[PDB]
Amino acid sequence: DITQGLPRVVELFEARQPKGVAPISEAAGRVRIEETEKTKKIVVTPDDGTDETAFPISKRARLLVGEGDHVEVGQKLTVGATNPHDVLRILGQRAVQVHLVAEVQKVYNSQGVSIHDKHIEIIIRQMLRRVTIIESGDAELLPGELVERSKFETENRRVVTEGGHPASGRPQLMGITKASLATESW
Repeated sequence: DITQGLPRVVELFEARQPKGVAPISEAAGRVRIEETEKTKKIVVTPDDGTDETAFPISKRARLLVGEGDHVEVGQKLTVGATNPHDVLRILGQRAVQVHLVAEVQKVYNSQGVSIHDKHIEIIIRQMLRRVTIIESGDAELLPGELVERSKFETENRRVVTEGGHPASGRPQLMGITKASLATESW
């Protein structure tokens, strides 16, 4: 099911969706299982009382947490491989950095290969440079366009002075190919 060799590394560095994806909880609280004809669902009720979270999964996948248990904010709900995007969105930048470094180092340590972590950290830093705009504001940035963090910060710094509304963005993780082709030098 899961990739195990060089394809695993290629998948990790391309920020692709893993094969054996294992959904992770979005909010801590209570968990219940809803069995359906030709489909299964996990419903999570947060202690805050906000909206429920529904994770649909297939019959084959083996559950990891029983019904009515207590789940943490970053707790897996199934056996598989966590995807970088969800962990980033739910636990910030440091969590995804640690996750990517550890996952990349496991593959190499399996075959007894030694590499320092600064080499991996350089690439991981190059993968987390740009931010995606979700609020238009009045900073001359359209929603949904990726901008390097430096440009976005200097734009907001100019706007905040002698201006009211900044622009708000969200961190974005992109693979090596998309990051390399989206450069400033044609």
